[PDB]
Amino acid sequence: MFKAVLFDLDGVITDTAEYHFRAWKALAEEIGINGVDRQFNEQLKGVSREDSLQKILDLADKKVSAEEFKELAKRKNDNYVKMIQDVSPADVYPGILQLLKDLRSNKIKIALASASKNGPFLLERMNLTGYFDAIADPAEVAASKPAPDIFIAAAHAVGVAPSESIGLEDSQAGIQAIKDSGALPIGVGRPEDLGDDIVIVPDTSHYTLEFLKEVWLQK
Ligand code: ALF
Ligand SMILES: [Mg+2]
Repeated sequence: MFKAVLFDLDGVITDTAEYHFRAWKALAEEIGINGVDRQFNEQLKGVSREDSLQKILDLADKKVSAEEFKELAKRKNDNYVKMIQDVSPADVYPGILQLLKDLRSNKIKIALASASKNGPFLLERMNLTGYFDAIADPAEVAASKPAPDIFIAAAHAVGVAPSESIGLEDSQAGIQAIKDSGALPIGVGRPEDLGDDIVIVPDTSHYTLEFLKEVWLQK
């Protein structure tokens, strides 16, 4: 049986994406750039903060110094951090708390394998800290998803090899990272985004211990 489950955070445990969207809206409003709506936000999907900022400046063909650029990125992050103070246990996705409990009671290791710089904070706000054996620090990995570094770090932190683990992800790039770590991926979302060579569930309520066992055995 698998010995560990390696969890991505956004789109698996909870959604941060709305707070991000709203942080950018506020920044855009503050600096007087029209066009930062939900539709435009699609183009900020898994895009870095600096690249996202660039797309926003591009809406008004605005040019800035390196220092102004840096300051604007900082302000968006300040907004974001402010907005996430109200994350609560009610923002835990469906199925996830029960999975954590079942994994822990079956002595299966639990690790966070997220690029969120606010991982420990958000887990604490959702009252989930006690279930985690480890959080792989994204500041300490050389390369982000689709590189496997973060999943490898996560597995190692709980005393296992990636090959003894399941990885849970909502992004193609994350799925690819899990593959390359040697862990077994189970995606959540649709095959359009994720690929169709891996097991995928439609939402997180399908992530149960029973289902993960099913998948592990058939592999
Ligand atoms: F929290 Al993620 F890819 F969604 F690191
Ligand atoms: Mg994700």
